[PDB]
Amino acid sequence: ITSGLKGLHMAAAALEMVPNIYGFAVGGTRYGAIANAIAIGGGIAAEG
Amino acid sequence: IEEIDAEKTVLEKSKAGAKSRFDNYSKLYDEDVNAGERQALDMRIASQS
Repeated sequence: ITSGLKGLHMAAAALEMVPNIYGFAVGGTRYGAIANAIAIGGGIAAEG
Repeated sequence: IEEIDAEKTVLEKSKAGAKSRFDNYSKLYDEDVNAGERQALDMRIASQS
């Protein structure tokens, strides 16, 4: 069930790249979702 | 004299029992760690890496 769950984190990290504030203020996206997901995957592999 | 032969038999039995203990402990001593125990040390050092 640890399942390579880092794939499931990287699903969220890839899903959060797009800018969400629209209208006048443009942007607002996270940029470091990717490396944060790689970090939590590197932790979860050690726990497994 | 027949009694003293039966006593030689009982010492044969005790000798065989001690011989079995000696060989079995010598086997578990010289085969010092298993494969899976070394695998456990491998998994820990993989986690450290």
